[PDB]
Amino acid sequence: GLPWYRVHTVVLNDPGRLIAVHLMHTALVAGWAGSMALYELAVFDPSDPVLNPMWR
Amino acid sequence: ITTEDIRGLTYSQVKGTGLANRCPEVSEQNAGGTIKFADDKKYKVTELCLEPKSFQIEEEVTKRRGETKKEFVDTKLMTRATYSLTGIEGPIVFKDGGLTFLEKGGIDYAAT
Ligand code: CLA
Ligand code: CLA
Ligand code: CLA
Ligand SMILES: CC1=CCCC(C)(C)[C@H]1/C=C/C(C)=C/C=C/C(C)=C/C=C/C=C(C)/C=C/C=C(C)/C=C/C1=C(C)CCCC1(C)C
Repeated sequence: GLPWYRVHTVVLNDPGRLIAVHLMHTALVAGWAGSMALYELAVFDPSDPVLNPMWR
Repeated sequence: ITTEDIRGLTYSQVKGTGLANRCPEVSEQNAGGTIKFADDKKYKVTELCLEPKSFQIEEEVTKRRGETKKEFVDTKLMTRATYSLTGIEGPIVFKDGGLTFLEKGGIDYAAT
């Protein structure tokens, strides 16, 4: 049938399903942005910006 | 709020309004006086009420484990308004070269 590396080619000629998979990818990326921000805020130390800035 | 105004209000009006925590004040109309301490007359303080309106804490400027520099930062009150002291009274005696007030009663503390 369709090997493991061609599996996302079924949505090649289905524009609605293509919009669906693009939406899912966008959802995952936005969720990553939010989750990364939350984790960073959880582990961030805002006390000392001159000797312990964000990049340290 | 003046003491003359607190007498006018009943407990029902004052309850739940935050006016009980507020320290009174002497009116500008009734001012410019002089509470002279006559000899052969022992005097004392009463109703010494202290309302703190600003709270500041000397916090370290950084979370460094060896931080020695500190500055006064403003704070939010977490307890609701029970912080004002009231009812503080005590004698006025000639302990030393001048008069002195000795605190001996009243609410005189607030665990804020
Ligand atoms: C946004 C860009 C993009 C898009 C939309 C596509 C889309 C496609 N590619 Mg891919 N491709 C891309 C970038 C992209 N590619 C890049 C950068 C490369 C170079 C490495 C390739 C190399 C490549 C090859 C060699 C082939 C495809 C093929 C395909 C088709 C099927 C793939 C499939 O079903 O995989 C299914 C994949 C899996 C079931 C698992 C993959 C797991 C990966 C390797 C590791 C984990 C990835 C991780 C979770 C997320 C990555 C994050 C990202 C920021 C990089 C599909 C049309 C196939 C094709 O043309 O078929 C006709 C094909 O043979 N692509
Ligand atoms: C003037 C009309 C118009 C507008 C405004 C857009 C806008 C968009 N199209 Mg495009 N598109 C159009 C006509 C239009 N298209 C036509 C006529 C076709 C042929 C059918 C397509 C076919 C097409 C495809 C195949 C794809 C797009 C995609 C996209 C989106 C990519 C960016 C994204 O996801 O942002 C990030 C998302 C957001 C910020 C979320 C909110 C976006 C807005 C503010 C509200 C969305 C709700 C709204 C009611 C939906 C209906 C309107 C729709 C046209 C967008 C973008 C919003 C891509 C997509 O869907 O990516 C996910 C995509 O794959 N379009
Ligand atoms: C501009 C930025 C960008 C671009 C162009 C892409 C592109 C892609 N993303 Mg997305 N992604 C982005 C940002 C971006 N992403 C961000 C910021 C996030 C949040 C962290 C994600 C999270 C995300 C997820 C969760 C998934 C994707 C997937 C995909 C692929 C969808 C098409 C596909 O199936 O291709 C076919 C597959 C490929 C081309 C895979 C190869 C991708 C690179 C070259 C692999 C790099 C090496 C890797 C680290 C080690 C692999 C070792 C071994 C296990 C093989 C495509 C390559 C999906 C995917 O790959 O599904 C299979 C997927 O699951 N992305
Ligand atoms: C394996 C590997 C390879 C290369 C890069 C790297 C080394 C980093 C490593 C990792 C790669 C990747 C791609 C990691 C990405 C992680 C991702 C995309 C994580 C996803 C996070 C998303 C999250 C939580 C989303 C949260 C969404 C929620 C609650 C939604 C809930 C909701 C729903 C569903 C309906 C409406 C109401 C409400 C409550 C909003």
